[PDB]
Amino acid sequence: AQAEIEQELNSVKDALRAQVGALAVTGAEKILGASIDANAHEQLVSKLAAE
Amino acid sequence: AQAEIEQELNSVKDALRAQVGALAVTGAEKILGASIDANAHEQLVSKLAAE
Amino acid sequence: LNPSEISEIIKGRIEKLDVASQARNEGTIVSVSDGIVRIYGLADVMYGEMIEFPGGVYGMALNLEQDSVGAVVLGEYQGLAEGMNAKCTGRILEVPVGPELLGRVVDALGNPIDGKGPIDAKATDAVEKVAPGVIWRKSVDQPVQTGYKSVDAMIPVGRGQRELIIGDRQIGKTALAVDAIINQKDSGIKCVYVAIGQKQSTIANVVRKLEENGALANTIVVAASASESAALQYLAPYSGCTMGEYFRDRGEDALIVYDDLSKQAVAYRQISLLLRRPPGREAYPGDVFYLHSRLLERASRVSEEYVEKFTNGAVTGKTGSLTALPIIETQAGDVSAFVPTNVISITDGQIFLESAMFNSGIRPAVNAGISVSRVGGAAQTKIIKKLSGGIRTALAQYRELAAFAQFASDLDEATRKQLEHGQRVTELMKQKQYAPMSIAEMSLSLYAAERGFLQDVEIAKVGSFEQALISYFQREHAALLAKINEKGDFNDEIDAGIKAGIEKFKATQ
Amino acid sequence: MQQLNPSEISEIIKGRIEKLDVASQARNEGTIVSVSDGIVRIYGLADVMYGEMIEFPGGVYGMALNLEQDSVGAVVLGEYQGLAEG
Amino acid sequence: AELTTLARPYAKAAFEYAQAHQQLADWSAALGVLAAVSQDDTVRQLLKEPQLTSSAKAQSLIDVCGDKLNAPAQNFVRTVAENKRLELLPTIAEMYEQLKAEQEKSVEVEVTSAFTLSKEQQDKLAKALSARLSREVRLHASEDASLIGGVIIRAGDLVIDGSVRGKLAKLAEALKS
Amino acid sequence: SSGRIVQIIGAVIDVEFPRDAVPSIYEALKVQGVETTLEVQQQLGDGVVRSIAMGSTEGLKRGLNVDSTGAAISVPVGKATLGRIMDVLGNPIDEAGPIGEEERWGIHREAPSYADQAGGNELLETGIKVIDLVCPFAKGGKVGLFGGAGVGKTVNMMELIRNIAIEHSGYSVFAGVGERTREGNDFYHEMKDSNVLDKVALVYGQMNEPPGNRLRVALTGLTMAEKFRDEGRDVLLFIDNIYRYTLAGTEVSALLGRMPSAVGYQPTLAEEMGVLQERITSTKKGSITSIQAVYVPADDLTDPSPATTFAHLDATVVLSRDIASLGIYPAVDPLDSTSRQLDPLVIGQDHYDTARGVQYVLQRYKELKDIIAILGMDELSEADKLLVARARKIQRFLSQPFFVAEVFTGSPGKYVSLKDTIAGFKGILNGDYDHLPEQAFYMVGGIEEAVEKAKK
Amino acid sequence: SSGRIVQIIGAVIDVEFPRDAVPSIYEALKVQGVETTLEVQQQLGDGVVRSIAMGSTEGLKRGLNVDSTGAAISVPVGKATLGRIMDVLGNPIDEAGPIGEEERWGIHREAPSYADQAGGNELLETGIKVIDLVCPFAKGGKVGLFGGAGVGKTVNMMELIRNIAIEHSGYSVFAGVGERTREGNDFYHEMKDSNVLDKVALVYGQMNEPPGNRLRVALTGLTMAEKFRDEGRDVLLFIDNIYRYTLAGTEVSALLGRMPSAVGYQPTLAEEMGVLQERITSTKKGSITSIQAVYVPADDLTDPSPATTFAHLDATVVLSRDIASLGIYPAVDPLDSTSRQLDPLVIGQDHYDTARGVQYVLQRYKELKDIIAILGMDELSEADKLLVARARKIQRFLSQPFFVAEVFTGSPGKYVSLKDTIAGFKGILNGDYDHLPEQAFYMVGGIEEAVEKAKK
Ligand SMILES: Nc1ncnc2c1ncn2[C@@H]1O[C@H](COP(=O)(O)OP(=O)(O)OP(=O)(O)O)[C@@H](O)[C@H]1O
Ligand SMILES: Nc1ncnc2c1ncn2[C@@H]1O[C@H](COP(=O)(O)OP(=O)(O)O)[C@@H](O)[C@H]1O
Ligand SMILES: Nc1ncnc2c1ncn2[C@@H]1O[C@H](COP(=O)(O)OP(=O)(O)O)[C@@H](O)[C@H]1O
Ligand SMILES: [Mg+2]
Ligand SMILES: [Mg+2]
Ligand SMILES: [Mg+2]
Repeated sequence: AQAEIEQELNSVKDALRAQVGALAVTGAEKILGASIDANAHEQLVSKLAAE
Repeated sequence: AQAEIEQELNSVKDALRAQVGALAVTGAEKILGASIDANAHEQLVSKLAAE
Repeated sequence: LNPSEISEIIKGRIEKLDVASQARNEGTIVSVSDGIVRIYGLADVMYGEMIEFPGGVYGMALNLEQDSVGAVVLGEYQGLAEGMNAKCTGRILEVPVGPELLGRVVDALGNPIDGKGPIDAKATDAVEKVAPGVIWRKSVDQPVQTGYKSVDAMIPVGRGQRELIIGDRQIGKTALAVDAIINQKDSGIKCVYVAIGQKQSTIANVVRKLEENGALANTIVVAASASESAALQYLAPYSGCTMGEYFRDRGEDALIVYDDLSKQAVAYRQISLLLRRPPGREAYPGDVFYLHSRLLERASRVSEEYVEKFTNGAVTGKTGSLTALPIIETQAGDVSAFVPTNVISITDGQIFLESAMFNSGIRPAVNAGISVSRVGGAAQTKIIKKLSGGIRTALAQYRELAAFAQFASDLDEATRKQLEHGQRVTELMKQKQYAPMSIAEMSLSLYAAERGFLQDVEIAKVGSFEQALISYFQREHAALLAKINEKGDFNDEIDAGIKAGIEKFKATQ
Repeated sequence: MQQLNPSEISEIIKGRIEKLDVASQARNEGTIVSVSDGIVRIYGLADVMYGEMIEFPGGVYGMALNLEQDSVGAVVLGEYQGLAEG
Repeated sequence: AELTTLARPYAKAAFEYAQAHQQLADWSAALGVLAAVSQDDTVRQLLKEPQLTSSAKAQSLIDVCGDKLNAPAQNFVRTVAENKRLELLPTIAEMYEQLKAEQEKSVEVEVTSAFTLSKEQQDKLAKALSARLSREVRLHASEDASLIGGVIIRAGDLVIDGSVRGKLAKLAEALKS
Repeated sequence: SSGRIVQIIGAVIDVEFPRDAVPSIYEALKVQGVETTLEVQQQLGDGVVRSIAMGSTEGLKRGLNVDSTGAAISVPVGKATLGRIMDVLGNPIDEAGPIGEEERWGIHREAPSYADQAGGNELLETGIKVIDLVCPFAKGGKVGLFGGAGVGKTVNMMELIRNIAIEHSGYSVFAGVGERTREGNDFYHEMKDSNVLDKVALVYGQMNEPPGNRLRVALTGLTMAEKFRDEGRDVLLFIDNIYRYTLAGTEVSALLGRMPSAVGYQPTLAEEMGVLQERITSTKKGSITSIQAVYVPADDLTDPSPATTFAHLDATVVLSRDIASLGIYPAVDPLDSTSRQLDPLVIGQDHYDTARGVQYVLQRYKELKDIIAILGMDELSEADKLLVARARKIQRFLSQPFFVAEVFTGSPGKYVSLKDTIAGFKGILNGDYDHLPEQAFYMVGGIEEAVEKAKK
Repeated sequence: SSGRIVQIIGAVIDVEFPRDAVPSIYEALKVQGVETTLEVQQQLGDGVVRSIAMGSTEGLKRGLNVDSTGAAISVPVGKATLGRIMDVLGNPIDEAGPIGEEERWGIHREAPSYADQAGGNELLETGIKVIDLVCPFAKGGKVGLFGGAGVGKTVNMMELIRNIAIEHSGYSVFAGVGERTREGNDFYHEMKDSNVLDKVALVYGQMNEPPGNRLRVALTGLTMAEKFRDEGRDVLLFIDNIYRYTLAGTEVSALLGRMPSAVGYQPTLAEEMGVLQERITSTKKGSITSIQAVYVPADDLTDPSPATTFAHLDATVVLSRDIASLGIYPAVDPLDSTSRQLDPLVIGQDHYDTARGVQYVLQRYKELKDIIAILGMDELSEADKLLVARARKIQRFLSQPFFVAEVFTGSPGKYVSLKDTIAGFKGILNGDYDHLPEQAFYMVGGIEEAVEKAKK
């Protein structure tokens, strides 16, 4: 089981690496209480590269 | 030998969740720190005055 | 290693964020010393209310002085500093409760420390509560078998009774309470073990022994180890009590062990001296009696009317109970100390463990003269009640007789009969650890002694005779043992059945 | 620094704002400041002697035992529960 | 014992005399002068000397203030000095103003925002707070770049937070717990 | 007028009122909104009063408004209190609805004057061998059951209630002070099932209750007994543990700002005890017969609390842990126990000589016990060997199975009379039973049954 | 920023800092004109912090400037510490130059979690008869040596250091907390001459040192042991006297403004002990076997410090002055000493029954001491006489000449295996040696040497 975790971990790691942006924009939109698409996608492509 | 295999498996999901949650909060902070300006206070200070 | 699942789990916390405004009462930290924090400005804080500090650290309000609030930290305090904001939650200290805690190890606040996942409990309850009043209770008349014949015959424990385990260091106090928890795996009684001020490796060894004996799935383990805040060690018995009370209030039976109330008293003395409250009899707080009396009066048996009222008619015709086994440590046998004096005066009985008997090889080490049960025969099944009547006081008189007749010349038949019988019952009361006996096994052992069958047996052979007799009845009389084990019933048919089996055993093996 | 002395009550402090020399005008008379466990603290009685008897309302009597710098500590020669501040 | 515990009898006595004689504004000025003068580096030294009597310390403080202390206020300073409490003058002035503000149904509210808010917004917050509290509100508005957006209101011990920083902290605790 | 809570520390609460409106010592106060009452212990000055809460402090906050009631804690008194269970404030703690009260009395009162004291010496039979022999009780007197933990105080009080309260035709008051809630339930169902409940007023303040409750429940039960006494009635007053009143004062004393005395007790130990014990008395108007159980910390009779209690009682019954540790019950010590009624001019010379005879034999045996244990029985004189055998038999004939102890003993209960008790002990002293074995006197009521047990 | 000394009282110093720059609890500070280090203990308010000096305070004055370092006391860790001597602050005190450290660790840490605990039961042979019989040790477990002044704690520890290093191949860490400076010099040169020094890390804070040093030296040594455990190694951690860590805490407690507890101890006694003791444990990463000497104040085992220490250990070895007075060394008490490994499921039935047999004989001999003192041995029964003769032989066979004690007497040291230990005591219990004289068992290692000694 430890060998399977060591071999499979990178496959889920690359999936969560893609979802961070969706979680960040939906969370910011909730906090702002108004639509954020017009001021968030240009932030995602410039900041997500550092995560 | 079966319960302990599930014990390690769920602990790994939680170790990842602890890092993804920090990144999602950092993402929301960077997004709001650029998306908020004078056009947001007329939709927030005005909202608080009714609360 | 499932993707998307982790995301939706996170989305579930983002979806339910409290985005609305809140009106709160607040203060500022003034000083941080030895787990104690002083605050200015908390005008609406209630006594014992939870205080919220930066970074999810929590405290509890204990001193509401006219110009300041004295709070104790429910975790590590070294991260707090002067000028930090202190907030107010309109909630009293609460912990999770329910059957989801069975087979889990948790901290004094109910957080899992076993790494076996989240506890999906569906109910929280207050840590500090008042016990059910005089009119809501019911008399104790149901047994709690510990599996030890010396305890179950001479110092019986009933469902809703409070029995103190007391002695010095390293003489079997934890072994007696853990074996009593192990014996409940088939009894239908839920168990709670509270560890106060113990080292974490000792707690892990008790949990491994519960698991190896199959008792962990029926037990809740509450841990407040030696490195944890004195506030968590002070609160742990009340948190464990609250988890046990969940079963009592719903028409079910529970058992709780407090491995060291003397360590809870030392943690309470520390907080009280650091809050600058004036000391008493051994630097202990004035209210150290009320610390233990408020805890121990919750362990009780409640009537059918109380359960019917608590469950809004969902449970009917059933009583509920919480039985307690508190442990106390003495220094060189000194019972005159303030804390031991208080607890012996609160419980429904006590079991005294003696170091001289323990060194002499009597390993359950129960002093029958000093130990006593205030419920007595009402806490025993019909068979054990009849076969054990007068054994405790007969052994107490044998110990005196053995010392009085030690150097005198040969005495009368009445004296020889009493002395020879007391020596055999003394050797019979010896038992090994992790080896409990059923009602039928204890009954055969008691019957062979009180009906005179051991009179021909040598003292050095009593253990071998008992082990062989049990093994023989288990192979040739299995249907009789199964009949005695249904409810512990007794009649002329069972009496004659046991007699015929013991006679055939001694005449042929 | 030091805790409040028995004379440090607002009614006494407010009286020194009206007449600075309010006390010593009637050296034979004082006012009860606190009452507890059979002991009465009084402000005044500047000329009481150690062991002298003090007269209270209702025919109750006490004895002066603590002549402190700021107040007199007296013990009641009967029932104290009827006495009160002021 | 806190300084507030020791100053309470004196602040209350000064307030009740000032209220009964209709001198609330005179004592407000007198206690403010004494609080400031007693904190001066030369006066602070003079008040701590072991060779001076209580009456000498009181007279020196009265001669320095002069014109600002009426006969009752001079009598109060001589009373505070006889009981050896001259170190409490700044706390006595602070507690007197709290009794005065509560009597005059007045509240001083501190306000902080990420960036400046208009007079229209301040007057909207002021009417809302005065309607909730049933008191006259004095908004001490200010800015703090630590806030990502919105505003925080501090009406004494009561705090109302509508800022974005507070929401981000709630999310961090929700995910970490 | 009204005051405001200014400070809360444990069970002690400080409340501030207008200076022209300070409440009196022992005055009752009520908190606004929250269901709690406070008792003024002290007037601190500057309009502040120090009080003990008569309920838990967990919900209380500073700044809650408090109303002065103008009087001390006042409880219902008279016929309406019979057959009811009540708390310290006199509220009903049974599901039977409101009390049919017609009058209320304050719990704080002066003791009867020196001119009002009674003088009766009417002997009261208890049916217990040891007590009737060395500790004869009298109607209108005070009895104390002294003992440590686990020696029989509650059990002996229950046997005395059975042998006196049931047969009596007056009113009774039972006060459970710092008692186990299980004992209170068993006793309530016992009085109810025995049809005795209509004659008894029950007041309960158990160990799960705040220090203010345990400090005042004894005054509530006594206030109900005083109403019946002052009506000209003969009354029975039972107190399961009077030590718990002293302890509640020790628990709160330091928070009330009082410096501690010897063994950590409150400085007011002797006055707080005297103010309570002097009210528990028989007067020219009516009588109070009282039985109190007195806990002895760590079995030490020299502890300040037990030591200060002996002077307040007429009959002192002492229970010994060393006798209980030998299976002997009731575990009473004939040498330490005593009564004001043990006088030939009050009872008779035959009774007195039997009692002193038993005591003489047991006192001499106490020095020989240590001799036999080192040098053996054979080295004693012919008179000493015979005396030791009689002492061991007397020590066993003091035992008796009680009706309330059948659950512990297994055997049935025995009531023995004064004449039967005297005759049995004179027989063992004169040598009429020297031939019977030592085990025949253990747990057997009167002397006849001992002759029968020897044959089994 | 920086602060200013405002108050100095012995080893405790108060420093005032700007409100926006107040240092954290346990943060290290440095005085500008002397470079003396201070550790922050608490924040008092108004920008004032209270600290303990990690050196002498003589010559310090009010108004001196103090610098905050932004972190706790940090010490060098890893391979560079082996064969070197360091002080409480991690500075080298062996004149061999700077430490070639790769990293530094802060001395304050939380204990390993409940899920990180190790369940080891592997037996460790010590070669000392009494210890291997009644106090069996285990690899990765904790041992404590309890004893009064001059009874054998250092001699018995130096003998254990000699015997465990035979089978162990890893590293060791030795923390000298408040003991003799001469003994640290003797141990350093002994290992240097024996070439053992390159596998041991040495830390010292002896009796000559101020309270701050003696209070934190234990943490410095443990921080080095935790680095090696966390690297996946099996290491030994030895403490010269753990009681000195608690005592250094008592000297400073009243200066920290804390109210005293029983017999003058700090109110934080059990917490200060648990915070250190819980870090000294084996985990799933690596193991720490630890041995500690425990001073017993005035020979009182009921004293709060020794009493609080027993619960933190797997094996407890109790030394006695009464046993040392008879000539028996090591002066261990079989009836007071115990171990978690003394279980039939861990050591097997043969060892377990031999150990239980020895304890039964010694317990029965202890009960006869007063009778034997007054009347002599001749009055005992034929059974007791035989048991007393075997008890005297067992008591003498427990003695053993040590390889570190050779300087005191002249006799050569002995190493006895577990097999030889069990065989000797089993034979004496069975009666196989009833004919040999009592003095033949004194100071002889294995049982066969008692047979050769009896020939003289
Ligand atoms: N019935 C028994 N038969 C044999 N040995 C026993 C028996 N009961 C306990 N022991 C042993 O004696 C010791 C008792 O240890 P235990 O932890 O239970 O005592 P304790 O009083 O709780 O000690 P401590 O003060 O450290 O907590 C253990 O070695 C245990 O295995
Ligand atoms: N007369 C008696 N006969 C038999 N057992 C008794 C008797 N008195 C006491 N005991 C035993 O001793 C226990 C303690 O008695 P109890 O009255 O509860 O003690 P106390 O009130 O002094 O603490 C009883 O529960 C019972 O087991
Ligand atoms: N095994 C031993 N053999 C002989 N003498 C010993 C032995 N152990 C201790 N002693 C004696 O006792 C003295 C004190 O021992 P030591 O270990 O220094 O005591 P502690 O460290 O307990 O104070 C030794 O110097 C020696 O005289
Ligand atoms: Mg234990
Ligand atoms: Mg009782
Ligand atoms: Mg030494």
